[PDB]
Amino acid sequence: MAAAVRQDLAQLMNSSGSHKDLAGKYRQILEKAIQLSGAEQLEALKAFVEAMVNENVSLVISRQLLTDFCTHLPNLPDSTAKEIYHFTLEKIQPRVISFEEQVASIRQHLASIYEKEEDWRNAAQVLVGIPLETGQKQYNVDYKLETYLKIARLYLEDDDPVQAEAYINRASLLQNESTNEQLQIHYKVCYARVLDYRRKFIEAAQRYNELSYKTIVHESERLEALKHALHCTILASAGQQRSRMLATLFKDERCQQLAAYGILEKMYLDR
Amino acid sequence: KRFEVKKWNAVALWAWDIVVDNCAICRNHIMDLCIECQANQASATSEECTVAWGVCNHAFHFHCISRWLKTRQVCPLDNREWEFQKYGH
Amino acid sequence: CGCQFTSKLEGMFRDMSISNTTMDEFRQHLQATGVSLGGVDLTVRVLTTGYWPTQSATPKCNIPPAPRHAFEIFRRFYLAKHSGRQLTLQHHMGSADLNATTRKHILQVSTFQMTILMLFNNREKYTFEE
Ligand SMILES: [Zn+2]
Ligand SMILES: [Zn+2]
Ligand SMILES: [Zn+2]
Repeated sequence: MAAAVRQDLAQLMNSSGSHKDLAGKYRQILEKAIQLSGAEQLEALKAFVEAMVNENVSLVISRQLLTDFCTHLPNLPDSTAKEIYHFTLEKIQPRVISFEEQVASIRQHLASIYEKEEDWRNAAQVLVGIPLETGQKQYNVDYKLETYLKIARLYLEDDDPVQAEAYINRASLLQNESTNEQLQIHYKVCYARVLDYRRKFIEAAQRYNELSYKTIVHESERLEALKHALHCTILASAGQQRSRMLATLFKDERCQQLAAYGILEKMYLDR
Repeated sequence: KRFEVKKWNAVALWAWDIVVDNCAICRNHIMDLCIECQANQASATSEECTVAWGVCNHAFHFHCISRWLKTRQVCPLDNREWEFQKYGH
Repeated sequence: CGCQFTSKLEGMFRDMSISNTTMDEFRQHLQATGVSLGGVDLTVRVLTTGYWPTQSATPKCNIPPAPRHAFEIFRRFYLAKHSGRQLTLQHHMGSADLNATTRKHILQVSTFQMTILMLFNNREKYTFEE
């Protein structure tokens, strides 16, 4: 019954009336399309996307129904609603400058769903497509920080950190503007990870050690961060900086609880 | 329609953005401290190490360019006298 | 006078030369590729922020659909053959020639009333709230 839905959308496009009445009628049509299943639902929603991006339809009518269309989407399982994610993402192009909130929501949803199917490659590329630089829709400093953090973390898992360095780049650009401390803690953990991955084991150990003496970080995470600091210090280039970090790491009693406690103990005491 | 647009003469401004790169004096990065801050000082408490923007739109660490100003003062990427137009990113 | 304050001014008129020279390349693309209804008659301008100061805030208003396609085409072209720099749109600059229609007299709007008249074309009988 997708053809009937498309015919109703075409007839409602040429109809004249108040914005509230048109929005309600379109919302009812959207609900009817959602009630469908299989290819019929997919084609009905595809026609709904085409109608919203159509020039004649008002922007307010378009922006909210796409938002309402996006809200019902996570309810549909991980399958048919994803070929329309690519379809909707490419569909928003003549009016991509008009609104980017719906594009941002779709990309965030698509990246998380790609993250579900152990896919940090495509999830990264999708989330790169966000125009955070614009500033017209002034994404709150946390949101730009959150998005840049997610791309870096996604690029860390598949380990192609040529762009992740360039993405931890713009992340710190907006970082010294933000407010949320937990986001700052999540950033420093990711930044400490980025140093660990590239070649910066000595710098990662410094960042991990600084984060080790925190209070909001979980005690298990604090031990894990210190364990990374100990591993980075051992793997770091053996020099004056590494020796000082080895001396510093010989002070924590939670270093002693770790299995590598003996390793740096033989290391710093000289063997 | 009653009113249709034929001509448009808008002005499109361009700005060099994503200026992340490398403080060429320290050769570490545009940010993330410098050689005089990751190899020299250990405490790094109540410290800063910001960026330093000049009139010629070049960017370096504040620590790196200030120390470079001891002997030479000619912005080694050119022969400009390197006025200090901004600090930080 | 000297260099520091005056050289900024001498770069502003220099960027005006940059605008037309950049459009000379853009005009070459116009000769090669014909543009559709989205792009009938455009003379866009390219300036540098290092000489020309911001007017008030560089606002972020909407764009009429025909200019929407024209700006989209120019932005796509500028991001493909002129990579390494992204453009920022603004409304406190420029003009336009609005052909109205007993004869056909073309109006003139300085990129301020374009949004207001475009909404009127979509639907009349608006107010300050609309
Ligand atoms: Zn430097
Ligand atoms: Zn420094
Ligand atoms: Zn210079």
